[PDB]
Amino acid sequence: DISTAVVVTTISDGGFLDRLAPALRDAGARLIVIPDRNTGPALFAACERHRRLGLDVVCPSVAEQQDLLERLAVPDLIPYHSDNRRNVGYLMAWMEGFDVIVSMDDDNLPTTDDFVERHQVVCQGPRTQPVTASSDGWFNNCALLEVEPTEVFPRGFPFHARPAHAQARTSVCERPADVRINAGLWLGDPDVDAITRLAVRPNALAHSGGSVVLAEGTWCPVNSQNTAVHRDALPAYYFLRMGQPVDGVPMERFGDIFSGYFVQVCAQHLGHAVRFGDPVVEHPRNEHDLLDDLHKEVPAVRLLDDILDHLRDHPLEGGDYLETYESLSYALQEIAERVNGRAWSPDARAFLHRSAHLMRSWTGALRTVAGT
Amino acid sequence: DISTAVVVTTISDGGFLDRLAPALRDAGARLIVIPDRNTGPALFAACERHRRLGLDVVCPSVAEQQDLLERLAVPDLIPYHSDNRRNVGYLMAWMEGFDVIVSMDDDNLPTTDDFVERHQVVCQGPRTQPVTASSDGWFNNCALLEVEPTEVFPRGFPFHARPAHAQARTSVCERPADVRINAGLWLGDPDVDAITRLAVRPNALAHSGGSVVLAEGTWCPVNSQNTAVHRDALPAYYFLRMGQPVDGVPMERFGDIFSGYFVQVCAQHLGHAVRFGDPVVEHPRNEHDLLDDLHKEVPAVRLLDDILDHLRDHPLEGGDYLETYESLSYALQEIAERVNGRAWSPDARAFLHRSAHLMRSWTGALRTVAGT
Amino acid sequence: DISTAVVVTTISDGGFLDRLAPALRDAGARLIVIPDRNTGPALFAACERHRRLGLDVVCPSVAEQQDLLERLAVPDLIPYHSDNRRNVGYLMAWMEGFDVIVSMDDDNLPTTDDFVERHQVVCQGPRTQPVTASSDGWFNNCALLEVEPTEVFPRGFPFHARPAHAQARTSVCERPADVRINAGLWLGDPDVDAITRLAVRPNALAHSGGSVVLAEGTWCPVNSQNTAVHRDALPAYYFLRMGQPVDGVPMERFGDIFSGYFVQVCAQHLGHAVRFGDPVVEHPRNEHDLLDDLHKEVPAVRLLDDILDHLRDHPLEGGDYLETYESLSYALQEIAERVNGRAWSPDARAFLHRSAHLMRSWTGALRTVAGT
Amino acid sequence: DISTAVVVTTISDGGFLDRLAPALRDAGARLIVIPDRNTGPALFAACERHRRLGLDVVCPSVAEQQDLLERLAVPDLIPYHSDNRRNVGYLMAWMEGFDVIVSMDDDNLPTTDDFVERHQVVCQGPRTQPVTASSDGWFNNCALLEVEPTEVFPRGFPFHARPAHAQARTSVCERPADVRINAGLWLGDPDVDAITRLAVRPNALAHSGGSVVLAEGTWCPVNSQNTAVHRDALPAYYFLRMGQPVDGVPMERFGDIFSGYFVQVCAQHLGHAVRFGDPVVEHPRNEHDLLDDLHKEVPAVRLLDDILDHLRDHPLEGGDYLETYESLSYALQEIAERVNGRAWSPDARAFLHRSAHLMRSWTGALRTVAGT
Ligand SMILES: Nc1nc2c(ncn2[C@@H]2O[C@H](COP(=O)(O)OP(=O)(O)O)[C@@H](O)[C@H]2O)c(=O)[nH]1
Ligand SMILES: Nc1nc2c(ncn2[C@@H]2O[C@H](COP(=O)(O)OP(=O)(O)O)[C@@H](O)[C@H]2O)c(=O)[nH]1
Ligand SMILES: Nc1nc2c(ncn2[C@@H]2O[C@H](COP(=O)(O)OP(=O)(O)O)[C@@H](O)[C@H]2O)c(=O)[nH]1
Ligand SMILES: Nc1nc2c(ncn2[C@@H]2O[C@H](COP(=O)(O)OP(=O)(O)O)[C@@H](O)[C@H]2O)c(=O)[nH]1
Ligand SMILES: [Mg+2]
Ligand SMILES: [Mg+2]
Ligand SMILES: [Mg+2]
Ligand SMILES: [Mg+2]
Ligand SMILES: [Mg+2]
Ligand SMILES: [Mg+2]
Ligand SMILES: [Mg+2]
Ligand SMILES: [Mg+2]
Ligand SMILES: [Mg+2]
Ligand SMILES: [Mg+2]
Ligand SMILES: [Mg+2]
Repeated sequence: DISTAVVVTTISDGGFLDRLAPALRDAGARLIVIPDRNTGPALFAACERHRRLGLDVVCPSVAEQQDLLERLAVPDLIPYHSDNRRNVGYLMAWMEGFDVIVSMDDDNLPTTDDFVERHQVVCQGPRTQPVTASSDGWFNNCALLEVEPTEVFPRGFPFHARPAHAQARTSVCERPADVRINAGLWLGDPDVDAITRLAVRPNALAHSGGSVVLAEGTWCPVNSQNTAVHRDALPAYYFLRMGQPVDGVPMERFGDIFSGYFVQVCAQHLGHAVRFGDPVVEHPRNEHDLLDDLHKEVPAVRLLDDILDHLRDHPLEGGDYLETYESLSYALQEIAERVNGRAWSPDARAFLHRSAHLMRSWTGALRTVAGT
Repeated sequence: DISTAVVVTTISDGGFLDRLAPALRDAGARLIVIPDRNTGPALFAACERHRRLGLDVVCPSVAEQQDLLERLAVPDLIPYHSDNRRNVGYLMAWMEGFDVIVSMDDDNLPTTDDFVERHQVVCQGPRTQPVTASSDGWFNNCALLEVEPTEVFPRGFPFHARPAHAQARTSVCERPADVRINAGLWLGDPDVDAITRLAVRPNALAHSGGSVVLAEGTWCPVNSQNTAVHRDALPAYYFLRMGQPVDGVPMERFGDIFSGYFVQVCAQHLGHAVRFGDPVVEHPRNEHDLLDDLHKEVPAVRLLDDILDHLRDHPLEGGDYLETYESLSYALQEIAERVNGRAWSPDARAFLHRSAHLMRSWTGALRTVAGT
Repeated sequence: DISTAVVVTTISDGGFLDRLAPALRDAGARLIVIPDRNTGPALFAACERHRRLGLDVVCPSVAEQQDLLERLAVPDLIPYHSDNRRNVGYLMAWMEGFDVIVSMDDDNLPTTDDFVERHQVVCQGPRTQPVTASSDGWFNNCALLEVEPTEVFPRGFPFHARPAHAQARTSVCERPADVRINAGLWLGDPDVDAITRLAVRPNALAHSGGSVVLAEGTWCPVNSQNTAVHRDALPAYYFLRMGQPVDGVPMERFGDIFSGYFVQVCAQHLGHAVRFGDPVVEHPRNEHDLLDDLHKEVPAVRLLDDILDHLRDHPLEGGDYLETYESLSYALQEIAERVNGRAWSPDARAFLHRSAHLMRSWTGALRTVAGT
Repeated sequence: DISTAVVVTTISDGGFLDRLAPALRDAGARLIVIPDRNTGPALFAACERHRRLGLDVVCPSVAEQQDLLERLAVPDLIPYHSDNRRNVGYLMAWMEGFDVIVSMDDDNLPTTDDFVERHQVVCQGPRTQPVTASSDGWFNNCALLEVEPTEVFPRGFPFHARPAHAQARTSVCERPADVRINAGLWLGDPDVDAITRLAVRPNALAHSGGSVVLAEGTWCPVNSQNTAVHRDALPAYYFLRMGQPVDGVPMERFGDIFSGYFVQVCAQHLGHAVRFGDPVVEHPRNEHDLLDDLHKEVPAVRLLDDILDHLRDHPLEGGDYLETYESLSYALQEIAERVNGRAWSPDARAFLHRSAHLMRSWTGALRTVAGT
């Protein structure tokens, strides 16, 4: 028996419920919708309507949310007017003992009846399994899709590695593997960065390449759009706070890029694995303000390659995801001071130090919950 | 006979002279090299050598240049440590009565023996010829090239027109046209923005499209890397001063994007035309830090769409290029106050205002030369 | 005989109308209150209350305001949510033909029944009279007041001249002078800059020193809080738009520091003079977050010394204030390119260029009224 | 025997040693001079000559310093081109077991022959002695001086407490106290902030009030210009790294305002005390870019009142200065997320988190020297 919770944060009126509730309803999944201060009241009605239609959906008011965060002594941890409020659902689903947490946006739509069943691969045991390795340490999950205009990389894929990646050796081998994170893919508008979207407005047409499980030492970015996490890894799945300036420019839109690398680094350290493939969602093409998305994403892009290079070198400690995550936060602070380059001004260094304190303030709430 | 001056600014040894002298020397072309402060002394030795071998090359000392500018009462117009120093070559070539000024980068190699002769297309006069018009006002000169990975747009091409551009209709009709700007294309690393370079890393394989002369009302960005300008249009070809911050971030790398749009706009006002196609140069793909290029171009890219929209609507006065350019400078200043959007903070608005003054200080310089 | 209009912008209740109204009503002077988008509607009640009670007050809506700025072709010249909207009062007052425009803040209250009559000193015409000069080119109007902790300088006084000022020689000659600006002083909280207020929180106990008329070449900042301008000078009294960044930090609180210097430099070019002294208002200590005031003024303060220096060496052209003001606006554009210092980054020079355009937009609006 | 080491970091020619070497040579004090990347080669000359006349002065090369910082595992702790290098002097003098470290600026000259001896008050122990308490929590050490124009506060004195401070009641009571920090005063140009120096340019003519020892809960800023620290307190005296932006603006010139408060807060936690009074140095008026000093200090000034207020409500832990300092670093991180106010942009909050990490890097290096 696998208890599953889907976490969404929305400032919509609740319409996404209509087409999203079926696959969760028929599967008996709980749906946590996290409203914000800028969430109009229609959302709450839409929930009680769908609860009446058989879906186990809850939707805690901001006042409820803040009460919980206040009792766990993390009152300022999670801002309002942010999709950071994600973290509230992660915490609630974990508090309540769910095995599988599925992180979604309110615009992603499952495309198959077995959406929940497939994300439950993260509840498989360890298995001798085909594992996918790349000579250069990276795997491009968009390679599993038919993408119309031209080949593309996912958002958060490092840039320095892209030119040579196509010449890298990809190998499949049977090894023991214990999947704890399932990153399901997306059709229509795929999770590419604002650079790529602006340059080729790609269209993901089909899921053609199956699924994969990345060998130790092979990484690919994991987003929070269509992603199952096993309850043991949830401590390392903290969605990072955006807004910190790099060279004076505030970063946005990369909170789940850090999180999807962090949970992934921790998992490998603990002998666990990340899977990419089904189930796939439908991500509609939002067509809003691509130049603004670029302006938001550039500060993080200017830092990520260096942060990812330094994480490889850095050995971690811990015997579960909380301890390893805490050790990681200290490593980021050592990296914040060791890294070098034009993007690394005082505010850019300081962004790491603040993020590390917020990561331990998060685990600290998980301990308070657990009496640790 | 038609007299031509190639203008190149550089901070290098002069080794580029070796593969660039042949075409110039055999045509009797003048090569103006603008050295900078951060320019080693090898270059000056390199020129004297090639001069001895027959190439009519000149290499005015920083001290020479600065005396010209003082004597013209524009001592602060042209910054140091910047490829803005092209402008001295432009001025020197104008001052000495050259018919055709070709703007180049020190790293662009001619690929044919009649390089100079082809750029003299700007010296044929008006005639009825095949003219190319687009239903959306834009032409994509990169479509005249076979580009390796996927279709691309040139640097400076507005972003709001890209998605729909493939659906515009293109017509070729016999109209009178007076070509005064010839933007030759590039094999290798084509002139795309940082966004496009990062996303697809395009390779320009061949110039298979022939040449086009853009109808009135159809525009395409014009760069300063492989571009001939008839001396009457030179006064509107001032390479814009970069470094003005947009919302805090200093813009760079777009001096010729504004200059190419400004000389085009003035040309069409005066009933002249821009040609795209041959002669072709090879542009070697030496990238280094693409992410820094991106950080530099984004501030200009955030304003350019709006600047272009207001330029389509803004009627200009003037009978020659100098009159029309000054009228454009005042138009930019009206636009600075009418435009609206998230990117148009006070420092973005003031950018246009200081550019406008710089533009008229340049034309004041040319006026002084011509009044004496 | 002499028509007088007072000009005040306010986001208040209209409460100040209370006690400000007497001195103006008995003198039958027009009071023009310019409300803003962020102003209360209680204000308009106050207005027509007094209009019954005998005071010729007129406080027009944002819409009438915008109607006029539209009919004068300057619909973007005066922003909202900013005391810059004084300028609407200046223009209306000029338009209607008042002889004497008195600029006030809504927290300054006359202290004598002759308030309007003392400000009318500006319609005396040329008459031989005592005139004061300082060998260093500066006069400290605060030395006309008794100030509580120690000696102070008015806001806008150049910092480089402060240490030596006590050793400058002051001299008085009787000579012909035509007073067109009357800058009356302040008791209670004197108009000092944020630096001074923070350091010594001065209190101006009395007006001990009588009045002075400054000789040509002798300057002192003039504010818009208790300052009478003669109709002919009002063209040059345009209140400068704040908000431009200097090194990324936007300036504020100095719109009238520039206008007071600009009207003054124009006046002296035309052979007119500035007076300081009676009538005295009371300015209540409303010290509201002095550190914020400091953070706002510092950008402007880092430029002003250099601006005043270059203004001394820049001779102007014009036969009236409009012409001279426009000549000034162009001098500033030269100065913006000639000056040097660490504060003179690209956005700080662009401040001068956008301001010059805004000043010529203001004179263009008045030309429109007059038929140039 | 009481061993004393004076620490100075300089970029000067070494001329200051003429007027400093006597009072220290006479006392057999060691003088540690920390040069920087940008220190002339003359300064090394000066040191060698001054040792030839008996001054035990040492001037370690930047290569020498960097070897020690690498061996302590802190190669990146202390930047170059910064008076932060002070810290190297503290570390060297603490390593060598000096009882008393006297932190100086290279332009602070002793006015008495008992300079060293007087600073040795820090090495007498606890005893019952006159102890000064203030009803408001603050003591203005400049009140011990005769100041020429008017009353002033020292650099780093909170701004909210200044208006009401003259109304505070001060008492002197016999109480046990243990003086571990001695802040000697300054004649000539007192240690004022840029605000004050610009406003009134104070001249400190005499030391008239004797010396005081502050009761628990009464604070006053302590600078690093003329300040003796006992051995045990040096771990808490790390001179804080400047350069972090507050709302885009880099803070500077306040490294010792923080250190002076951090050491003071640790001292009182440990039941130790701060002294103000003799001995006195002459601080010659330097007069250099005061508007730049102001631009540099304002960002720190915008945060300091809030930090101090939060420090009063934050209980610490530790049984020595290392432990108490590390405890303080963690309290700053909590404060960084609790404080509220306009200046508290993300970069300003992250400023505290990066500082705390550098504080713990500094204590870590001290622990490595001690094997603890
Ligand atoms: N709590 C909260 N959620 C938000 C906010 N803004 C966006 N979201 C949620 O974020 C998710 C998708 O965000 P979006 O901005 O549409 O990014 P895009 O699809 O990658 O371009 C959806 O679940 C939205 O409801 C906000 O201010 N507060
Ligand atoms: N005067 C001057 N020229 C420069 C400077 N930096 C680069 N250049 C020249 O600028 C032109 C192209 O520069 P590059 O950085 O190679 O960019 P790319 O045009 O995008 O390939 C070449 O002619 C260089 O010689 C500089 O600081 N001063
Ligand atoms: N129209 C308008 N007037 C304002 C605004 N803010 C302040 N004022 C006016 O500013 C005047 C007083 O100046 P203030 O900036 O408040 O402080 P002070 O310069 O230190 O005296 C009053 O007459 C207010 O009505 C605003 O947003 N819009
Ligand atoms: N190592 C180092 N020391 C510096 C630097 N700039 C100033 N100092 C030292 O700082 C001390 C005081 O410097 P000063 O410029 O006089 O600042 P002020 O007294 O606060 O106005 C002197 O001993 C200088 O030698 C620097 O870049 N590197
Ligand atoms: Mg989405
Ligand atoms: Mg598993
Ligand atoms: Mg993720
Ligand atoms: Mg190049
Ligand atoms: Mg032609
Ligand atoms: Mg050009
Ligand atoms: Mg006020
Ligand atoms: Mg008169
Ligand atoms: Mg004024
Ligand atoms: Mg000094
Ligand atoms: Mg100190």
